[PDB]
Amino acid sequence: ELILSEENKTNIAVLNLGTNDRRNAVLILETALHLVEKYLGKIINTSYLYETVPEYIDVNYINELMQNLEESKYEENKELIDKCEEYETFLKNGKVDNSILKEVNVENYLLECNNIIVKNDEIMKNSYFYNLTVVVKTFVNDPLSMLVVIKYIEELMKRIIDIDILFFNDFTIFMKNIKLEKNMIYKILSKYIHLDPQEIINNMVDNIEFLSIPHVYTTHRYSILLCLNDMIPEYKHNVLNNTIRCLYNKYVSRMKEQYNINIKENNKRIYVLKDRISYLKEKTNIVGILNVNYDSFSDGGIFVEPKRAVQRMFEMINEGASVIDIGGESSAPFVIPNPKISERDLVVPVLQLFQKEWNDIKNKIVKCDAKPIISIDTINYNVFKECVDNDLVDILNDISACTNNPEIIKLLKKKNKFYSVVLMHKRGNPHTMDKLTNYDNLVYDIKNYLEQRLNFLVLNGIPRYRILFDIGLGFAKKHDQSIKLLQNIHVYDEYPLFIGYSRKRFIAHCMNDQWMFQMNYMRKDKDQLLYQKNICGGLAIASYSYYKKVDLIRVHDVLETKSVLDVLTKIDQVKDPNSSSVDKLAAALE
Amino acid sequence: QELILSEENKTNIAVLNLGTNDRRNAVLILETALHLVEKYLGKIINTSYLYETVPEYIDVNYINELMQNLEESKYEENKELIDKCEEYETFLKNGKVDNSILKEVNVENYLLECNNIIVKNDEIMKNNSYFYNLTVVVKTFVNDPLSMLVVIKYIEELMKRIIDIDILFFNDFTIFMKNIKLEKNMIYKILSKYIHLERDPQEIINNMVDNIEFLSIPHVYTTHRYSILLCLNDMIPEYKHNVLNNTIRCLYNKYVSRMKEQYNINIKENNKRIYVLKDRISYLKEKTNIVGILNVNYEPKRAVQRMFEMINEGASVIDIGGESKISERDLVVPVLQLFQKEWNDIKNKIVKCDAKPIISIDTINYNVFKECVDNDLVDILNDISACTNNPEIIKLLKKKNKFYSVVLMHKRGNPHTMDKLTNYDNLVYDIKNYLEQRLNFLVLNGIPRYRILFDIGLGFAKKHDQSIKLLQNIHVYDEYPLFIGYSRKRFIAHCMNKDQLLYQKNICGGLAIASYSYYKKVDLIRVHDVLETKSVLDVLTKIDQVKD
Ligand SMILES: Nc1ncnc2c1ncn2[C@@H]1O[C@H](COP(=O)(O)OP(=O)(O)OP(=O)(O)O)[C@@H](O)[C@H]1O
Ligand SMILES: Nc1ncnc2c1ncn2[C@@H]1O[C@H](COP(=O)(O)O)[C@@H](O)[C@H]1O
Ligand SMILES: [Ca+2]
Ligand SMILES: [Mg+2]
Ligand SMILES: [Mg+2]
Repeated sequence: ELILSEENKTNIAVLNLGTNDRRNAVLILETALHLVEKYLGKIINTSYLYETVPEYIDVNYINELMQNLEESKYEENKELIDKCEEYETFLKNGKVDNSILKEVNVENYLLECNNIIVKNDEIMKNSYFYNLTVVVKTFVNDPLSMLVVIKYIEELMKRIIDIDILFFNDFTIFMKNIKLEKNMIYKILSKYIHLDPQEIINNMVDNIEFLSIPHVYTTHRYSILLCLNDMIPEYKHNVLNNTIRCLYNKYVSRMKEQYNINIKENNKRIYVLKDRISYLKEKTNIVGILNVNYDSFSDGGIFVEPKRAVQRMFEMINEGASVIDIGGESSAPFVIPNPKISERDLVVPVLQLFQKEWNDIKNKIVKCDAKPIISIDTINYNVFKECVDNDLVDILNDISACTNNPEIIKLLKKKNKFYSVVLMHKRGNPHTMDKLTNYDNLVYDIKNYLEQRLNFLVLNGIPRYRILFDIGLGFAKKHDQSIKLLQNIHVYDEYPLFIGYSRKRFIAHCMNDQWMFQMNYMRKDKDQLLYQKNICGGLAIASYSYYKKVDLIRVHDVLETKSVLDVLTKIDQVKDPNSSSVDKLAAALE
Repeated sequence: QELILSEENKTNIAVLNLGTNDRRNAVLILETALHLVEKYLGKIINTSYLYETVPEYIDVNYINELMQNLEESKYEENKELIDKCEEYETFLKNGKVDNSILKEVNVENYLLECNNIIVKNDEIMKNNSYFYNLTVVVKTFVNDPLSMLVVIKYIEELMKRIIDIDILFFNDFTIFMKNIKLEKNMIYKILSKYIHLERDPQEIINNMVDNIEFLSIPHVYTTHRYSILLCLNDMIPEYKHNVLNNTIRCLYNKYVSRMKEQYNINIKENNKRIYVLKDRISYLKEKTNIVGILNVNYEPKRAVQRMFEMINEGASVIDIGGESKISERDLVVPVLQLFQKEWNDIKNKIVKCDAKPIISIDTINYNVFKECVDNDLVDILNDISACTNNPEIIKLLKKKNKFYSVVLMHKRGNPHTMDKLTNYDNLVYDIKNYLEQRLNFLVLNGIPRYRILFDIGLGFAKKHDQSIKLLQNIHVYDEYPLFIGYSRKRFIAHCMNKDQLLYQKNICGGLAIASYSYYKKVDLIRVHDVLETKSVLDVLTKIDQVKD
């Protein structure tokens, strides 16, 4: 057929990825993402991950499968891109080539989809879901060939994974009765892959019964609209009454007006720090600060002490940190800048020792749940690479928001493995930043900036749910501006949020004059009071952060922060949510 | 004489309004008014909160010298505690009392003559700042409202825009006398029935002749000014006089929603509830004050150093206790004496008079408080038994001129039985009702409602989850001046998942409760760690402050 014509083509597909395994959602779904990157094209958009309920309310397999992967007949191009013309035109939505497969008209499509909806409704009369959408700049020719490959991808992994096609360019397709020859399937597969591997094919004939573009359930299932609203809010297919955002909002409002259900509440947005699910805005996590320079040189010393540094790492884990943020800068520890020690030499030994010391005192199989996520405050591609290659780190914390070296973004993807990234807003360096303070609209300039970085990383296949925002308190902000940023923190209610107020100069600015600091050298009695005040002022920001549902706070003082967060969590922990009005009523009757 | 100066002594119920213009001395003006009322009219058996009021559309050393040279009342003062007042119960019902000696009018005529006063005064105000308001119930020995108005006007002249006292009610009576002309010597004769006359009495009696033109019971504006209804709602919400549509509460509620419906303004916004710690106005729910804990155990000199440290670290109030073998007296009195010496020795800055902390004494011992009060050493009684241990202590909350404030805390048992007395049918409301009952008892005994502070007593006869539950439900006190002490208590540790470690976690858990208290607008918090608490409160205050 025209299906097999070897003239190279660039198509835009939109996929849905589903699983119901809570514990392994991330590994399952990220495995599927990578086989889609490998066997289909380039991932150029992702939604958040979502824990979904229906609208009314086995692992070692994978790790071994990655070695025995059949090669693609197309080479995957890791190169960074700034835009993508085909995607820009898919959104317009401008003139593309005619569909290879036969297209149905709007009316017939709708009727065919409605049939499937009512027929499946009757069957269900005779669960937690984990959902994610993706956009693929695809080299595959047509929706059906893609479905054949999708089916193969599924079978390589096998209800553990369900991959659907939601859109494929601007086409409207309904194909009724699909009889596929095991030899026609092979020719499609061999068109894209360097090919028992026959039982796989035999399973597929039964599987592809029909084909629907857009997918049947596209506007009917909230979870799909929910995902598509992150990626392509303004998009309008010929088959839909309105744009994706407009459809999504109507669903939310109608569910509210007609059934008195808040559909948002049952359908949770997820971010991923490492390998497990985190529910957006459901926990304030403590990130422990380990500054190697401060640990070593601030008392007057001239040598790095990796042991002392690793002692502090364990002290933080015990004090209640979930994440450790480790950083160094290239510094000259003598009077003359004559000899100096590199960032690599500051951070990698400490990371190496921590990893060694972890694998020892872990003697029981049980103490591995207690393993902190590891974040590295670096803008250096080489530092990050050695960390990632020797499995020393989980998260890139990039205070330039990946603008120092955008190639650092390539190191956030391996094959199977994805790493998470913090992007922070700043201007200049520590020497210049205090003067770089003019903003046309402080709150929204920083937000738009961070949003643009996200769009860039998302365009290059960094999964949306792995990107965290940091407003960079104290970095090119006057003290009143750091305060204004906190005042307007709600502006990040849709996003994973990572902040760092700890011990910054704007805290002292909140005090009018009208032991929590462990001393490195002897400061005066008057300076000790000021440090107490600052760490306490910080604990006030922890409280504020707690109530504002900030996802991650970066602190020097873990024990103190944890104490605060434990007490606020307890106060919020209520057994019976209406017992307040029930007890009140009982008193009124008494 | 005419049965107006009838020799028979009766007991009537009067409801008064007390108003002033001056914010700075409001408390003093009004409490001087209060004391003269206790002196000259009968017994105060109820009071409203103090209120800051904006009208419906959109120096003081004289007083201190006045209080020395007051004519004695011919009627007697009785400080014994009462449990009930039948005359007052009769007024509330409203059951049968003696016939009004003053000619009454019917509902129809009263309403006409009121509207008439309204329209004539609406016209002069159309031909043309802040008010401080308080109401009281007096069980009076004065025979009739006109006599009462005569004595009221004497009080007003003694104090002389400064003070304005009105009769809101006087039993069940309805009275509208249109043209009052009173002889100079009839005024003397009324005043002489109630007050042992002979300073400069002849000339003030001249002033009063001009002053009484008419008499309206109920007062013309009773139902027509928000500030009057606001006050009365505190005291007598279920009261229904013959001349009113419904009860005071209903009349209050209907005035509130009417301002919302017809004008889109929350009337509550510019009409603020006040409580008083020492001598100044505090706006309810507008500041979380820090109370520094001074626990005395053994040196006076070191303790007084700790006090000065706390003042500088930002404590508004110091709360001193010895009672948690030298006596409680011997622990706390010398410290408080030394403090007051040391404070007076630094008169090197004459302008620090409002830099002085309010002093609170944690005691249930009458003898200790008696010595504190006699020697002007304290401002506030912090009674952890809510004055149930020795209710005679309530007598010490009034000197002639002066009123003292009081914290009423809830507990059960003593420090050794406490932990076992933990059963409650309805924890949050049991404690609330208990504190309301205690408040009702002091208010009945003439303690200003606005000087009474509530403490849920965290950790006293509460399991840890109960202490938490009390915090979770702190909103229950949104109407009340609230004082809480969580600091270093055992339940803080209950929230968490080498020995200076637990000490740290406790202080920091305390700082979490400081944050919560701030957002829940708790009026006073009792802490060991003043600097730390102040740092939290300053930061949270900055974040809340939007300036343009
Ligand atoms: N129940 C009452 N209490 C006090 N004064 C009254 C009463 N009924 C009538 N009056 C008269 O109202 C007149 C005005 O009194 P004044 O201006 O001193 O205070 P007021 O107007 O009663 O106070 P407010 O402005 O709060 O109503 C006086 O001549 C007084 O005799
Ligand atoms: N756009 C589409 N994407 C994925 N599957 C589809 C689509 N249109 C039709 N199908 C069919 O839907 C059926 C049910 O799929 P599943 O629910 O994954 O078992 C299969 O027979 C698919 O061939
Ligand atoms: Ca009296
Ligand atoms: Mg499917
Ligand atoms: Mg008056």
